[PDB]
Amino acid sequence: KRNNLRKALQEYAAKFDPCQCAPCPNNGRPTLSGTECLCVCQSGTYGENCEKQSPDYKSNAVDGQWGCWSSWSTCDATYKRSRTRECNNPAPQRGGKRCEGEKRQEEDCTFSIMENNGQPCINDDEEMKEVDLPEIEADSGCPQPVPPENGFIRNEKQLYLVGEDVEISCLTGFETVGYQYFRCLPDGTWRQGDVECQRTECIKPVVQEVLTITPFQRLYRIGESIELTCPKGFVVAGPSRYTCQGNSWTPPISNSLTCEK
Amino acid sequence: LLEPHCFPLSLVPTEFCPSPPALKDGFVQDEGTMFPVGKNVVYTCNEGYSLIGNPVARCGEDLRWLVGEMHCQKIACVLPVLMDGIQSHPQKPFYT
Amino acid sequence: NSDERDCGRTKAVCTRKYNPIPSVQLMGNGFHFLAGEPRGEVLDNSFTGGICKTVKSSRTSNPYRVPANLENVGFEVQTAEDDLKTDFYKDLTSLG
Amino acid sequence: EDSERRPSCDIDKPPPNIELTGNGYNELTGQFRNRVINTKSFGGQCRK
Amino acid sequence: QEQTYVISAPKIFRVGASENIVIQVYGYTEAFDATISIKSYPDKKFSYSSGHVHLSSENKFQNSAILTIQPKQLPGGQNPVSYVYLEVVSKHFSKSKRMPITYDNGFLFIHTDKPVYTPDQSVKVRVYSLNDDLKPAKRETVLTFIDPEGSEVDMVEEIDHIGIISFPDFKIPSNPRYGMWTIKAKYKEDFSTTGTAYFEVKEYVLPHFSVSIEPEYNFIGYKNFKNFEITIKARYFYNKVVTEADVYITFGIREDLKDDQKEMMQTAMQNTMLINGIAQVTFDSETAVKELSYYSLEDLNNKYLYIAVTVIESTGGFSEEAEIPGIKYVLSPYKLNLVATPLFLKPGIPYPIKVQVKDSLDQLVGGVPVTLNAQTIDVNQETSDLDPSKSVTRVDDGVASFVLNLPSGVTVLEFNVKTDAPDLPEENQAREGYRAIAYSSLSQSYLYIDWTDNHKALLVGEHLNIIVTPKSPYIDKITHYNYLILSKGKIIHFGTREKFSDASYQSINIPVTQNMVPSSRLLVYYIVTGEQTAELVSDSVWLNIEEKCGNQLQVHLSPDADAYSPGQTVSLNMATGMDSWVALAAVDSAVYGVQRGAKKPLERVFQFLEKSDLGCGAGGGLNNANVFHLAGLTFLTNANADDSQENDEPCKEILYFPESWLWEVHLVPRRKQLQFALPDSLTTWEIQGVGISNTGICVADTVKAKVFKDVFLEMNIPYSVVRGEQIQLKGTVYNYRTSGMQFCVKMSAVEGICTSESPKCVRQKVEGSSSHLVTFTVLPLEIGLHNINFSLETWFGKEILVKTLRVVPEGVKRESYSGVTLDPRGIYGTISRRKEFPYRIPLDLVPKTEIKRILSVKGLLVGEILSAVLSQEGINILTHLPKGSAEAELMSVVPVFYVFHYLETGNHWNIFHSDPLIEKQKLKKKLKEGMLSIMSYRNADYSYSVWKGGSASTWLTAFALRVLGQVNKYVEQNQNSICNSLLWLVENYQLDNGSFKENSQYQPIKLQGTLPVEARENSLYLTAFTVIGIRKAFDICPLVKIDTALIKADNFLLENTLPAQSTFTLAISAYALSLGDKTHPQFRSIVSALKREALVKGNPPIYRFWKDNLQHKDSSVPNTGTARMVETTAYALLTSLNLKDINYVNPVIKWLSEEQRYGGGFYSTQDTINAIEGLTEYSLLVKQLRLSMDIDVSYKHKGALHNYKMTDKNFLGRPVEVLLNDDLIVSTGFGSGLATVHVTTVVHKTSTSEEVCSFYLKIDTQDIYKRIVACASYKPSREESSSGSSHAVMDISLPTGISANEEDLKALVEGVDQLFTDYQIKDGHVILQLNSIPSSDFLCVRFRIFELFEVGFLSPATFTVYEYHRPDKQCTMFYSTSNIKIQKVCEGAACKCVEA
Ligand SMILES: *[C@@H]1O[C@H](CO)[C@@H](O[C@@H]2O[C@H](CO)[C@@H](O[C@@H]3O[C@H](CO)[C@@H](O)[C@H](O[C@H]4O[C@H](CO)[C@@H](O)[C@H](O)[C@@H]4O[C@H]4O[C@H](CO)[C@@H](O)[C@H](O)[C@@H]4O)[C@@H]3O)[C@H](O)[C@H]2NC(C)=O)[C@H](O)[C@H]1NC(C)=O
Repeated sequence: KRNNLRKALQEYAAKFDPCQCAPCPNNGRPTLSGTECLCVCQSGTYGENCEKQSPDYKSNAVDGQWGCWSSWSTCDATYKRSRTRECNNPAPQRGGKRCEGEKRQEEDCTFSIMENNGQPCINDDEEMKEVDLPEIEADSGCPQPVPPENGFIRNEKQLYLVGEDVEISCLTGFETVGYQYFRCLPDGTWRQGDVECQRTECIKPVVQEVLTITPFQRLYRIGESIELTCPKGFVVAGPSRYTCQGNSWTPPISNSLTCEK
Repeated sequence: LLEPHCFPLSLVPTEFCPSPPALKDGFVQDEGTMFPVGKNVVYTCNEGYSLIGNPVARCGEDLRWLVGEMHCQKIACVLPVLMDGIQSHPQKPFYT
Repeated sequence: NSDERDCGRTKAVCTRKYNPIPSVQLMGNGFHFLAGEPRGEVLDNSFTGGICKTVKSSRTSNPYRVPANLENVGFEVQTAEDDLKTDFYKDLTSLG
Repeated sequence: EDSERRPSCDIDKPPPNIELTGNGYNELTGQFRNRVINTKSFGGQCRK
Repeated sequence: QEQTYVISAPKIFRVGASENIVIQVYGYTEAFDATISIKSYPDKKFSYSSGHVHLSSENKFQNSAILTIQPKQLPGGQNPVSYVYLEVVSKHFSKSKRMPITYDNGFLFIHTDKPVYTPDQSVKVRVYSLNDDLKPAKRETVLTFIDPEGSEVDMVEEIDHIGIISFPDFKIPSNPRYGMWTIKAKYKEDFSTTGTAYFEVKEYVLPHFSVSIEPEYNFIGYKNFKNFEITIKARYFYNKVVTEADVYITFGIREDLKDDQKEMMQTAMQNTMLINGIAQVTFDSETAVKELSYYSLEDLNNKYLYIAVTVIESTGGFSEEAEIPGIKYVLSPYKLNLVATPLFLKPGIPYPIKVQVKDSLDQLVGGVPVTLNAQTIDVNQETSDLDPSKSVTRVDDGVASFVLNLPSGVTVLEFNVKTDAPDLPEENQAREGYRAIAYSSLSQSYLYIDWTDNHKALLVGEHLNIIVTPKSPYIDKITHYNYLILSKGKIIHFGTREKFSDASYQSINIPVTQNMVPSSRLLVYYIVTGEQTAELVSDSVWLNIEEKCGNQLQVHLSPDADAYSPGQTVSLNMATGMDSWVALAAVDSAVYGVQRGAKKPLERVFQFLEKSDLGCGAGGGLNNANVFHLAGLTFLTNANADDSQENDEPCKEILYFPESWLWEVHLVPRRKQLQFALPDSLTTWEIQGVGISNTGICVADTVKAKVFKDVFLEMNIPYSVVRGEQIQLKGTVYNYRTSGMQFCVKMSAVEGICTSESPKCVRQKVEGSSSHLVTFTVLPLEIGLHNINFSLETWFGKEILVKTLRVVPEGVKRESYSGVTLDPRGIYGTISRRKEFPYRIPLDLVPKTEIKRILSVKGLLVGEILSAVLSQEGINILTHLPKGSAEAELMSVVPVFYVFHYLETGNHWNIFHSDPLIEKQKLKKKLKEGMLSIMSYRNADYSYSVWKGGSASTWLTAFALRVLGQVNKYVEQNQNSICNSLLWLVENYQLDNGSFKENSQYQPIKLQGTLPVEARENSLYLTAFTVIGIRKAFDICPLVKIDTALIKADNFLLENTLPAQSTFTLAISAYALSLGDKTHPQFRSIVSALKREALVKGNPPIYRFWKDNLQHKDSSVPNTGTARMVETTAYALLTSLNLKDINYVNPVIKWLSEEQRYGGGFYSTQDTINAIEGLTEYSLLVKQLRLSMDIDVSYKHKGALHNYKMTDKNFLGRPVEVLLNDDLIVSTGFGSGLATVHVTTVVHKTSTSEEVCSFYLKIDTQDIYKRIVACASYKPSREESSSGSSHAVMDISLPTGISANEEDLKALVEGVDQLFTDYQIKDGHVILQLNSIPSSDFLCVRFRIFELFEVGFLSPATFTVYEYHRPDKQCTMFYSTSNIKIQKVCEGAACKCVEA
């Protein structure tokens, strides 16, 4: 409702701004009621709409007031639009003031990408939740299980239905031996498939800010090998060549081949 | 449109379809002297027949019946395609 | 009154009766910039916030209460404009 | 009931001619005309 | 208000039901018309039905219209219409009101040909299928099988022609889960209408005779804790009492009706003889409790007794068994509740009050006194208090009843009711309190129905005669009252009832017509006027009506007889009052003896048919609105009420030898006769006839026909047998002659079931009215099904039992699963659309056995798909903001490539009014101009830049590579230029320990690029963006040098994203890495961290956002913080879509799809691009998952096996038996979507020839009541010494009613040479726990046994063990106490036999 009231204020302003009045005599500010203009007089001027002056009205014939915006000019090369006001309502005469405030406006040219289906209800505080209370689990299904070591779950719910099933999967080093699905029973238990990920591949280890290694491959099949290397002219620590052991290599990762380059 | 009772009213209809079409071995389950625009009528088969397809027919603003291409099937088994030309001893055109 | 629909011993209200600040609801009317005038009550300057904050206009006055919408108020009399302009013309003629 | 009735407000007094603000008006005779708005519907609120 | 109206209608409209709507008008004296009408909501566009009705003095200004919503005329869509408008228009008035609607129309009574089935059976089932108007429905129906584990197993459909729908005979899958399978049924039309029934798969033989245990009360309390009395009774299923049976009772402590395994008194095992049908049993519960329980005082329990009984035919061999589990011990038994009692008052008319009482595991207690107390309030909180009163419950109807007469101004009542009996310590005697209120008429105008609300029924067609009295200040104006009779949901009758000159009214004089029969409800109303005001006054009452059908279908066997005989031809006659269909079923009464307490299959059909009452309770109400609402109506009236002020509650106010045959459906043209053979089964046949016709459903009284003969054999052949074990088949010859006789019995058997008897009996004598044990001993040498013929060869004719035995293998059943998802598009990693399941054969196999395999398919449906689209405003995206300097051209052209990919991938043409072919071609040209344009920003170095005099930009180089990557999927550019530009980037700006720094441009582009991850570490934004360009381009220039550069750059991006820089960093880096190996470890870690950063609205997430920098400001004009959101969200969305999960994506797409932070982001290229890419990749994932997959299964060498046509119309395939001994290829065509397919392998495995046994077993039974010795030894691995086995749990099973000498067994605990720690008896097995076992020798252990012999057939006892420290190491052997004499053994898979 706030945003709509901003939009409405702009449309209301464009429609009812007092700039569109004929200029009020004797330096009065124009004011516009939605139907008519009335002149807010300067001290020492009087009559219905500031027509007549006190005998002390020296600085007679002095004038100056701002005028209406020109309708938005089409977008520039940085996709900004602009509008301007000329300060000619009337322009300052016989030493009257400059018009106050900016004579130009600059606005981005954003537009509506996606289809209109009516405005949603948004409330200032409500969006906040990152992590939150558990729902009751009144569906009597099964919450997302803990997958096994080096595991994964191929599609994630909060809670899965009775009799529903889930596929586990193995991280890139490994392949499934045994039955890779679990199934939700009528009480929230999961009928955990008899399964274990077996290694077939290994991966370039974490190393220091000087490479200390040559990255031959994305993955290394078990029985292949990886090499620690110096960029130039020295040797420091760790094996020059290493082969993978069903576990990772036991590679040097607290320190690597940090040679005197 | 909004406040109809606030004005003089023709609650009596002034546009009607022609009488609804017949079916083989079936009939319109309701009847009248006239059938106004927008009126529904429904088809039902005679005894021992079953109406396949949607039974429902509406007098459209076109002054003609929207219909579903409905079909009165007889409530009897037909003999299936003979599994290997085998003798089906009580051979008949229909089996109740 | 729905905060007080049914209650036991209610919490301690500020002890004496006190009046509100002079014209305090004008501080809570909305202003219409294009017409140059107030239009409608927008802030509730009768609201007391469950608190007893108060301002003394003079040693001579009773204390006024401050509504919770106001951050500061003060009564220091000033003369932000003062203008006196006067002119005389006199003429006397005698002919013989 | 005397227990079901409650004080709706401290006070019962409107601004001194608020009824004249709910009158009608005739633009051609310029006269005020009889009561059109109920100016004293307190809406269950103690608006002092 | 002198002119007024009421329209009255059902609380809910049922779609497809002929709803009848009454109108009444008042204060009118010239005739007019109205059009009661049903219209679409909100829009009022579509009239679903309208009726036009004339209101006149001749009609007494009352009428009705019959209106319906045709199911097909509703707009349908993904979420179904829940509301509709009921409107009236007339001269004088119009109004309309929102009416809820429901898709529950009519009834699906599933009927199954038995309550129980075994494996290797199939389940003849049908659905009686009737409308809300109770006529035959004729709607196509789907019926669905749910396993006991809740997993669905098949679906089947058939068309309805008759109101009877006979489905294909579902065969139980080749290895089932036993237990309560469920059948659900639904119309595959615009109706919900779920029906359900149950059936239990179990491994059973039909019982020989009925056993019943019947207590004096369903609880033990003060009255009986000293002693309790219970009746054990038995009849053969030929309706004859048992002559003489030994009976063993047993009593257990039980803690919960759900389940337990709790223990029992080992004394108090009371034994007796049942004679002439009965034995009387008494339990001195105090004695056994105080002597053996934990408990010594009654106060200690609000818990359960379990009573179990074995009945054994004393000279008859059959044994049968029962329990009443859950006879509760309770200290306040008598819970109370009202029945039939409105809780609304009237003066003068009596206020009847009725209460029932219940046990735990309830029955209506019925033998009890109860007392009532009441206080009454009238004027100004004035009070008067009534005399206490007493009543007694009816021993059959369960109610106890009270009636009250009350001061003429009683305004509220409160009353209490408490139990009143000798056994009541009153603080522990049950009570309840209630309140009741007057009708609360604001006008003090009332309508009291004089009726007495009776629980006793009115008879069909009888004249009901009810008085109704309208007491009112304004009786001058009540010239009539009006009434409505409501049956099920519908106003079935309506009328008007005029004032006589005596100031009394026409009574409600109506025949109770057939449309009322389960129950009906009367509502009565009037509108009256004051001087100006008006009030709708109403009252309502429930009417119980007689349970009589309109078809009146009746059945008898026409050869009327006391008993029929085996194989007899008989004639069955069906008679009916109208032309009708009829369905028949026959069941052996012994079938209902398997499932304890099972129903009749169509039990209480009229109750289920009563659930269609939209009202609830016995009548009355707090006000007019509450009366109509509790009556199940709603109304439109100008007379100052609207039931919109009321809302529902989940209301609870209360008011050869077959097992089955004759499963047939027939037209009965008022009379029909069928002729058939009764079977050889000497048992009662229950014949149930269900009639269907235009008057509704009827169930005829169940015909019982006895099949009986003076002499017959019956045989207790068990349900299955272990191949190579030798068993006693036992039975008995019955003699119901008055004379004795001499008889014989002989057994004929196939070669595969060998015997000691070497086939001539004793020709033994028997008495009249008596029976004698029959015993035969056999070893089933071969598995499968086999005939064994027992024949009597005795006087009164040849009797042959034609009988069959099942045989199964000597080993433990182990089940091994296998399966794959079938994915023809590589949604979850690589494409995989074929799998080849091995015909493996393990080592341990029971020698001659056949391995079994079963295969079935689960279609994984998509779930809800959410609409998100670009508008015709999409034209503004294409016809972009201008060409201009610094490549405002670039900013103008990049939108075109994205909008084209969106319009293409979603086929979204016809967003215009134009021809799609024209628009596609027209757009394509503009896209081509874009190609030349984006090439125009290229250097001859194959760099790109924002100005020709501009220095090189890696950012624009990556960006151009990304965008051109997108287009080449559809329209080409030369690979050489791309490859050169890639190689330029990968040569010049690839780093190490990081990658792709940028050459310090004059400015970041003012509305292109994005706000960087500025202050440090902007390398993460650059690396991600550059990797994103390369991963979109690599498919159009695969090069080892480029690939190597990603092998660096991905790894660096992983190795540096981890410390949670501001989330936009994490989001773009996650998206970049998500194009990579989606199953690398740290990528999942990064993904998880991104998920934790989310923001959501709703209880579950309805919307999901992301924010990086928490710039909390509003923005009706989308300042650049809006871009950081829309871009960080789009990267998270695109990360999620790359992992392919609609369930996570859906609330994000909602977030994108709305005003939110307004517009196309900050209208940057980068946000707007990524936002349209969101809808694009989403519309792809939507179709990627969509199921349409013709899965074809064949053996590898052998032929085809099946073709599952998986579809959005049907997601599920019945298991197919994988019959053949070959590898199985599952395969599919391309189609769409993702499914999974499972094969389960069943095998039976040996103990001695397998790795399961560490501790090898023997046992021996010898006479020296008897004694038994087990002998067994451990087996170490080849590298290990004889240290012995780990700790173990050992089990000595015993045949039921055999018992061990426990006080001898104590020596195994008490002895100084200790081995076992402890022992227990559990499930009738003996358990003992053993610290270790010698491998040096066979540990031998001996015990002694006594027999309270309990059963005719004894299952083999297990001697068995498992290691407690190694519980997978399980070993078993089978043995029995009885001596063996059928024996021979060979060095082969099948062998001879000899007699000992
Ligand atoms: C257990 O008890 C059951 C009781 O049912 C025994 O089942 C019966 O077993 C007998 C023997 O198998 C079987 O007898 C045949 O019945 C046929 C009628 O359907 C007869 O036509 C048939 O006679 C023919 O075969 C005889 C040899 O068996 C010949 O001697 C005779 O001439 C006939 O031969 C002519 O016809 C046959 C076809 O039948 C043709 O091939 C020849 O060329 C020639 O043209 C037998 O009498 C009964 O049918 C079985 N039960 C019934 C009647 O249903 C079961 O055997 C017992 N089983 C055991 C071992 O316990």
